[PDB]
Amino acid sequence: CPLMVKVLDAVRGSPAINVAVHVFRKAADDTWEPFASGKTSESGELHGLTTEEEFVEGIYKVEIDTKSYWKALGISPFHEHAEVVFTANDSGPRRYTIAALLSPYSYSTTAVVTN
Amino acid sequence: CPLMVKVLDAVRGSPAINVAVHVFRKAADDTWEPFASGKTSESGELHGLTTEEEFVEGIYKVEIDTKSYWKALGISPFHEHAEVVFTANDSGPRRYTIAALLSPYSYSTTAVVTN
Amino acid sequence: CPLMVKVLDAVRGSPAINVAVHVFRKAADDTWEPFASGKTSESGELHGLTTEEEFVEGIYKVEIDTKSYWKALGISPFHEHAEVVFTANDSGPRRYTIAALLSPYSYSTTAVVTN
Amino acid sequence: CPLMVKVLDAVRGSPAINVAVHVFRKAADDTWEPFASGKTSESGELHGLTTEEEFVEGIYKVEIDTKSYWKALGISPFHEHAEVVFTANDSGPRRYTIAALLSPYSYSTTAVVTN
Ligand SMILES: CCc1oc2ccccc2c1C(=O)c1cc(Br)c(O)c(Br)c1
Ligand SMILES: CCc1oc2ccccc2c1C(=O)c1cc(Br)c(O)c(Br)c1
Repeated sequence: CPLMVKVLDAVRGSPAINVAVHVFRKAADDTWEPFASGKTSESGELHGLTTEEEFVEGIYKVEIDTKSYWKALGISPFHEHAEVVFTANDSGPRRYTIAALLSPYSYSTTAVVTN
Repeated sequence: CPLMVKVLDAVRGSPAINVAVHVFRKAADDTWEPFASGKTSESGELHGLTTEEEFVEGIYKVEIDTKSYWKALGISPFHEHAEVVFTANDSGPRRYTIAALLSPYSYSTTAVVTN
Repeated sequence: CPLMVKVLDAVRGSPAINVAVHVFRKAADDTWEPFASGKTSESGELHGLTTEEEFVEGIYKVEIDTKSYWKALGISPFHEHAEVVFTANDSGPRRYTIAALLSPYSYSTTAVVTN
Repeated sequence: CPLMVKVLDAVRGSPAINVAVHVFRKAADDTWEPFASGKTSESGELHGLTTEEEFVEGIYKVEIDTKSYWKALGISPFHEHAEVVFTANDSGPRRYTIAALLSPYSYSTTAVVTN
């Protein structure tokens, strides 16, 4: 709801299905603590990672496990994963879509922030 | 010198070699007239398309023959070609690099304008 | 329904709203004939361009009017527009999403093809 | 020589100049140890990060300080930084270029691996 992840495959022209996504939040002791995780659906989307109540101000890292995605397709990719690090909700609650477009040696990521 | 084209391959993580590139300039009657062409080098670059004397202000189209590139690699592509259409202006910087990053179902293009 | 266009703004992190989109289909006389047009919604999406009945096999060009989008925002962009040229429905009907991500000197486009 | 970083600006259509770049190598205990760093040149490039002798197989992280880059331009950014994580392998080609294309709410990264 407040945080959604969408992943596309630039080789097949398709949603990237069953991609593992791990979200971390930076803690007071400046360490990365686990916040939420899931896998993308048949539409390439991952909903329900968190709630408005739990998604407080902070620095978040969305790690998209691109290497295991490509390896499951029989491809040896370049990157270990795609990491998206950003401050969230510093100006009040927002809704964030973190999108990634994947190729074996390249990826792009963008944020769509609304409300 | 005033206009360079660089093409990269996001699947192989390499320069895109031997890619045909056609440049057109818009004529008075809204027709695309051929201006310059070539094939990318082993570095993925196409130099020597034009000269300062010939590269006047105008609307230019750079067509990158991506479909034939992917077919030569045995890879099934989406686009017929990649087309980059832009106005060249003399008050902005006067070296133009048109770069493209290719995947089978996606491409990105950027302009690097210097000096 | 069979053809959707989605446009995002990489500067604001938002849908690109009210972007003009023109679709052409290559005719027998190898000319570009108008096929459909519209403008993106508040979600950055353009639905209803065509129907299954009208969206026959062919070579299509989706022209996204990026220059007028940026100029309306007070920015002088590099490109005249973004052009996406592809063969559609050659293996039977498909559903096509043509997506574009816009910056003043760069754009990316990808195709999501389903069914 | 074996590792180069290049950073481009998609808003201005220019090299991204004076961008801080930090490279880390994964240690035995899963900690990121500092490996090399620098700032991009006027061409947007960072050369001389390492030598062939020092750049052994391993997992590397390239952190590009995009937030400070956008702040210096008076532009409001989304990401804290851009992070590129990859394994270097000796049997693949042995020159690595890590390239990044930056917008305020989006970035793309690709690897160009040659020789
Ligand atoms: C080796 C990578 C690279 O080499 C260059 C040489 C001259 C000018 C630009 C570049 C360049 C980048 O443009 C680049 C990075 C990404 Br990510 C792209 O999606 C596109 Br398109 C271009
Ligand atoms: C909200 C982001 C989003 O919305 C979609 C709706 C339908 C199909 C694809 C997408 C999509 C993408 O992941 C996307 C991501 C990047 Br990065 C791009 O450069 C481009 Br272009 C598209």
